[PDB]
Amino acid sequence: QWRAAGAATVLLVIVLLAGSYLAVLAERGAPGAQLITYPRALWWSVETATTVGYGDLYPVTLWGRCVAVVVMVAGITSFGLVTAALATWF
Amino acid sequence: DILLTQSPAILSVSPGERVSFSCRASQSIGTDIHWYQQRTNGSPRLLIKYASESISGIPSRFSGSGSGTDFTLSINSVESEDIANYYCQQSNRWPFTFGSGTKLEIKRADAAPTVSIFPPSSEQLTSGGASVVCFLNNFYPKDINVKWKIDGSERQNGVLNSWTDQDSKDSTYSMSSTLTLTKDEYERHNSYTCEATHKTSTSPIVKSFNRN
Amino acid sequence: QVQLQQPGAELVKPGASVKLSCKASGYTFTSDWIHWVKQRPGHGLEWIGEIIPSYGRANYNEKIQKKATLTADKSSSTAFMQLSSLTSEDSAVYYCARERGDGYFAVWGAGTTVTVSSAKTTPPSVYPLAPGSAAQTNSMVTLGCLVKGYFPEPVTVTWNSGSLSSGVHTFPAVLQSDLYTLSSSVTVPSSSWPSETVTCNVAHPASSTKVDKKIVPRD
Ligand SMILES: [K+]
Ligand SMILES: [K+]
Ligand SMILES: [K+]
Ligand SMILES: [K+]
Ligand SMILES: [K+]
Repeated sequence: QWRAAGAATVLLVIVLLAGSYLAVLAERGAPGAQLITYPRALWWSVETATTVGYGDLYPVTLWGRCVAVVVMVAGITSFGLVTAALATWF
Repeated sequence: DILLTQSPAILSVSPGERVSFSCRASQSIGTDIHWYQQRTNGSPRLLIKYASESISGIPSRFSGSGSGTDFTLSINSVESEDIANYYCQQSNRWPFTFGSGTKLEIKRADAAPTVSIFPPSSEQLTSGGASVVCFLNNFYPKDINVKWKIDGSERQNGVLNSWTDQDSKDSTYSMSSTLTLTKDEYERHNSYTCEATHKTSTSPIVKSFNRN
Repeated sequence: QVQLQQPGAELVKPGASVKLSCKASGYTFTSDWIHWVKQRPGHGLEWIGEIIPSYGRANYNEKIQKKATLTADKSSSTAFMQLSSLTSEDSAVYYCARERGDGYFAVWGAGTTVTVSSAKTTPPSVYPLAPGSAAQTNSMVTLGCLVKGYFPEPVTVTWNSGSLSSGVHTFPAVLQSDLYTLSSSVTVPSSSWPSETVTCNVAHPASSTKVDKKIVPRD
């Protein structure tokens, strides 16, 4: 079960990628939007999931914000578990 | 939206000299600037990406620098093939936008025009039309005048001229001058002459031919 | 191989609409965006819009009146731009370009010249330009071909099917009485002609025609 929660890692990487793709898709078309290219969108996602939120990038559209919210929870839940498991096996 | 200012619109340099094109963004765009080259009648071609990244296939001669609001595209030792229009483009914010472009002009040594005159073809005459064509090729500077004379008398009607852009092959210019007349009008005249007056000579360069 | 293929030209009567195409080849990714750029003669590049084939969503330049509608066919890897209710202001070269979702246009199509006019299409007449009998030849000789009475632009002129590029000048066309005319110049060593053949190839996209004219010395 310990490394079975390590499956959250699987989920997270998927949400991060989908998030990045979806983020760009939602943001382009929004005048001034900066989250409009995949690479950095991918960086934005980690920045967001880890909840570090630097401010160098963020969504300005409604769906962009929705994708963001999903990524945030994914991150929080995911890291929650990996921490709880590392706490168990030690 | 981000405004990209490219000034000056035209840059004149001597052969083998280093040149720098300027691109200023209305707001900071990090290094999200890309440069394209577009030769006369050609499609745009990517030269540099993200302000300074090289593109495979592009001569080492090309390089870029800058970040924030001010960017530069540089060419070490310019050569004829670099004659073209250069555009910057940003991808920091939506929508992507283009600068207005800068043309590269090369100041080479003066060259007298090579003049050639051609009688209308038999295939054309067969259609009741007659075009006399004159080429003033590979000269520099581009300032030049052409004059037509039929039987020793200056002619102006029926003449249409066309000038090429600076040539990316040798930095020269060329011009064509076409005198179009009906087969009849053409049949009642003997000699046709084209005269070119260019800075390289105090006397005109003339080419003629008789219909017979 | 050519990554983006676009038709050479399209003639459209004022008020009518036209659908431009862009056939793509080479690697294709779900992150690719196809862009369209407009360029009027003597002017700069203007961004029109973009579309992501994998999803089908399109975005447009808000600063300009919307004349285009973008679509894409995944099975044929072709992107389309429907331009409607055109006026002479819409006459220009329209390029399609591919962006890998990373901000720059990696490659561009050759562009489609769109002409908005009521005039009718007309293939060009190609005439030879050989020196007169009294012309003195140097170590080089200049030949050419006259291309007149065609509409609309453009025409592509090559020498010896393209094998001859050096020493070639094609002059900008001049418009007179709803018809264009231009000449192309070619210079080869005087000794090689007529021993070695010299032919110009004139293609006129709008009329789907391409003719050849061998240049031989006058009778
Ligand atoms: K935090
Ligand atoms: K934080
Ligand atoms: K912050
Ligand atoms: K901040
Ligand atoms: K916590």
